[PDB]
Amino acid sequence: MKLFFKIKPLLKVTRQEEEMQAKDEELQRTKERQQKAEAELKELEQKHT
Amino acid sequence: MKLFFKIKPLLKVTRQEEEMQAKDEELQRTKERQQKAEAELKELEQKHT
Repeated sequence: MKLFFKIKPLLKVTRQEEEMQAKDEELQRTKERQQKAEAELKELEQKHT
Repeated sequence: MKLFFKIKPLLKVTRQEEEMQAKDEELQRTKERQQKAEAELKELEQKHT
């Protein structure tokens, strides 16, 4: 029982995300990445010009 | 370190997102867009060089 105890925390979240939530989080991350990429691209284009 | 950098984002993120049916679709679209952006950026960088 002590074991379960120290261990009980490392557990989750992944399941919950899948049920939801996980997809939403992933989407958000992707969006952020895309935005960053776009910004970088714009900068690169300017530099190239 | 650059590697970790481009990569640091993909981390968390999914399966749930993909499933979401609407969410999943959105995620897929976002991913595609991101990929395209990345390709464009790479091309731009090469041109700049």
